[PDB]
Amino acid sequence: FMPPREVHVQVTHSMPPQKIEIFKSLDNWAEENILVHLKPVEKCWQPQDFLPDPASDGFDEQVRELRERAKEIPDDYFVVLVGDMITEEALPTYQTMLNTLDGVRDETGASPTSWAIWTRAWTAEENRHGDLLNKYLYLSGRVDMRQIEKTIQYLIGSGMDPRTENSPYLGFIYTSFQERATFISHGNTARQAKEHGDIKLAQICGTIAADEKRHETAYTKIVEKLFEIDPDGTVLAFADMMRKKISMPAHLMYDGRDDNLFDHFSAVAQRLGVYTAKDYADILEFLVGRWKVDKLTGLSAEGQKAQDYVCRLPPRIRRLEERAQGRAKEAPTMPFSWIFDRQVKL
Amino acid sequence: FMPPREVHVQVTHSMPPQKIEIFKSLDNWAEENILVHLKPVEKCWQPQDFLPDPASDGFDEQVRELRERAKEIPDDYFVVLVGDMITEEALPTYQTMLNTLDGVRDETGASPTSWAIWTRAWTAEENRHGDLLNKYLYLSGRVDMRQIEKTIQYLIGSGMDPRTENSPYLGFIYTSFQERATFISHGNTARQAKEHGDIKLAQICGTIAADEKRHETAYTKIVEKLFEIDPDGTVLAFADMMRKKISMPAHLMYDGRDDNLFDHFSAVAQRLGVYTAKDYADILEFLVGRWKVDKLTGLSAEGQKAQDYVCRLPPRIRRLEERAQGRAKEAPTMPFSWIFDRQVKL
Ligand SMILES: [Fe+3]
Ligand SMILES: [Fe+3]
Ligand SMILES: [Fe+3]
Ligand SMILES: [Fe+3]
Repeated sequence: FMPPREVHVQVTHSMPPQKIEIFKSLDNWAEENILVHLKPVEKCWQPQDFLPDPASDGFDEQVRELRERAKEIPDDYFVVLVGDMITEEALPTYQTMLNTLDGVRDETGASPTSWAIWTRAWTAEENRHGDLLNKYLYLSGRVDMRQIEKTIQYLIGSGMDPRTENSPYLGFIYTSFQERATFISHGNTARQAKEHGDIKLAQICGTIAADEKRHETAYTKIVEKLFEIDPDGTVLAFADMMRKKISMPAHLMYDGRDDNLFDHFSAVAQRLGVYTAKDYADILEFLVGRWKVDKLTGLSAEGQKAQDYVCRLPPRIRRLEERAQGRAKEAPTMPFSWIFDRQVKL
Repeated sequence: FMPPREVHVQVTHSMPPQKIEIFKSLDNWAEENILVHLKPVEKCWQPQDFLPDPASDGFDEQVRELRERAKEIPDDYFVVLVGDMITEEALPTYQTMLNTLDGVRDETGASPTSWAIWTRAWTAEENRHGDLLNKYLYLSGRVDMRQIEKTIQYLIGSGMDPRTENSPYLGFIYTSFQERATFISHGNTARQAKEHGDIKLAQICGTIAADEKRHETAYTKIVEKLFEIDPDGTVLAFADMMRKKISMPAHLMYDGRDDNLFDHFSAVAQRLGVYTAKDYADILEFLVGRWKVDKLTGLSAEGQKAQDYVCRLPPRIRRLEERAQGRAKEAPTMPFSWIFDRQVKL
């Protein structure tokens, strides 16, 4: 019962240690530009806002209506929803991620630096995403919570190496990409629910998506400033991450049965148009235009090579990674322990 | 709406940086002695084992029996249970905690060192504690989930400084203490539930308690070996933590209404005999005998002073911190947002 492992060599602290000073200098700047993208706790939605209310007389009927609706939502979509929920639930790993980063790490667990305040508060916001989807999937009766909980335990135990090498450059590019990815992901399931006429479930996915849009805005703004101060290193960091390919946070998924669980879950999300290879290319393309990589000047030869590589990649990937004649048609049906080994098309 | 902050100066990296080598050397030893205290994932219980089963025909009646029982469990006890659950849910902070420690930190998020494997797997085990208590409290109808979720968001945002100063010495003493504390805590609520005749809730707290006992065993064994290799530094580290006083992980608790929420929750736990000042002294006394501090020899003058201080403290605290004539009697009743501002004796 061995979960999959990272296949790449672990590289640590690739950012020159003096460049830490940059992020220490940017402390006040982060307070003024990044922290403002967090919603104050009093103003935030909570999972309870979107679930049957167990302290109301309407509890039983609300749970019943939730379940009646869940019967008309196909297994395909539950697999995706479950995979999205499990990814959210591995949260501890993601706080650890941010806290591996050299200039921005929380050194005590309650550090008053803007970066540490961001990290803690961002985590606190993400925590509600798992909570809400958890209780929704639980109440639905459509999924195998024991197997899902098992997957979650494996996933936190496996952790993840995003290949950011303790560099806030690589790291903040990585989270920029991921935040947009989950925005699209959750946004698509929201839109699809709004179409089976499940408004309450659309509200669940929509509210989570809107959190992710704020996070994306914040992280792209950090990288924006890194392109301002250090155009060379940031382009070289952007390019590095592209060459490696952005590996997803939950790629070591394992449920004790399926040795390729991430690929299989991803295939369903692909087929349903929740999150696709096309989406991957669209995100890279968006970040190129967002950070105005095309518009950068005064770069090193190595920087120019990196700049050119980044701008070329999305149309290249949009091609190279389009020819899914194999994946779309032939695709077999396979059991997912997350739904009691009921089967869905891959 | 400001949550409480840490009142003490943040001190970082007080362990001499060469002493990191000790923990790197102990990698194989940790694999052989510490890692063995983790239960393999297939063998672990999951929250679903202890909750109404939403994929069975018995769901509705199981949820109903849970709620009928919960009506007979007093508000006092729910306040404590809720505070215990919130403490568990702040989990990300505690993984961050372990990953501040100099010789034992996970440098990538998926490091194959024994320490990093411990940290990830321990986290994965703790994650089920919050999950289980969350869904239990949610289904009960007895508590205000929105205000609880709010408190959790503040708590993760606030984080915590356990004053371990990046030292695995201070840190592994700290977790040894906390693990025992939660064992007693969850164990006492188990025992009390077994007495209102709520066997299913007793099972919930009991299974969590039993996890904590394994964690305590593992952490006391690490400190045991630190006393073997470095008797001087370990006694100086033990004494340092005692002088500071062990501050609890959830001490910055805030729900947007009560500026002394931890004190108030703690008072209820004290009054109910769930976790007391006497428990605090008993734990220190246990760890003194467990690590055989009395039996240590060949120490520095500074070491001897620290050794003597540690042995003296528990009887001293058992006295000094017994005279709770004020707390026991006079104690007022106060609202807790966690139970819709219904009131309980402090
Ligand atoms: Fe999220
Ligand atoms: Fe996000
Ligand atoms: Fe726990
Ligand atoms: Fe524990």
